Amino acid sequence: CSPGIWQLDCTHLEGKVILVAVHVASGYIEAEVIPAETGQETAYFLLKLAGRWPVKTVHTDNGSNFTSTTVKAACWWAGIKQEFGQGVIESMNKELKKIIGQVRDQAEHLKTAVQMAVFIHNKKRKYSAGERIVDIIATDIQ
Amino acid sequence: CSPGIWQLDCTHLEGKVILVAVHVASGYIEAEVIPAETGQETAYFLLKLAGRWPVKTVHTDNGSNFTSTTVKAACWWAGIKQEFGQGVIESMNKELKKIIGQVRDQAEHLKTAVQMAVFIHNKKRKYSAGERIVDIIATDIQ
Repeated sequence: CSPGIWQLDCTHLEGKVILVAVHVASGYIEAEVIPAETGQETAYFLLKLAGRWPVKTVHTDNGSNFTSTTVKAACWWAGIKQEFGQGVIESMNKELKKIIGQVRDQAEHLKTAVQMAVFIHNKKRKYSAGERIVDIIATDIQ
Repeated sequence: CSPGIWQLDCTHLEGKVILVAVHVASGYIEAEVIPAETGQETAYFLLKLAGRWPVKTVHTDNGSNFTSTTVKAACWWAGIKQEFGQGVIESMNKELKKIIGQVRDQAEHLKTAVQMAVFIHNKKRKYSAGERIVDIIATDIQ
């Protein structure tokens, strides 16, 4: 519920790798299709994420994905630390896969379908996650 | 000054292409290094952008970059239209190139340097652009 906590995980679909970042307090999602699970891709994603949102701590369900020199250097430079302290994260990753399946025919490539699904998830109201994160961040500014 | 207007342009550095999106009302920036200037890369970028921020209209200094079937299909699906209505956009693209030059040694690859520069630009206060965009968006929600 703290506004700087994000959850990062990878999932697999059609032989490809989808990196999914969830803003825990709001359920707002950022995702990316990457060619392979590598430290360089995780580091680049963290650096991008932290330049766009105030990323204070990152949690993950696979701690070993954060052990590479490259990843630690990105967290070091951006000032990110590892979160050492549930149902939100489960529901967001599972709803994402459902939406991807729904819009899969609308897109030539998986990566396009993934961004359509992120779009749909963040705008769908039940307020939307996208409205909740800006409200959470803007109120925290005060 | 309307909260849904973005400016998109490409610039070149070290033989590579940097796609820069500026939120006009705040000066908040999103950037990406792409391998080549193609409609597919512009479309993918727009789709990503619109899933993260409320993108209503897009302006550009090279109108021909928005003519491809691929790009129009992305704007169609995301509900984006073309803005047909100054000093902000100039200052943001020029300050970005300056910061890249400053942090260039800190990074192995240009794309890393670009994300460091985006990070620095959005956080630098003179409020920051990153604080201004969430304030602008959250107030507009009301």
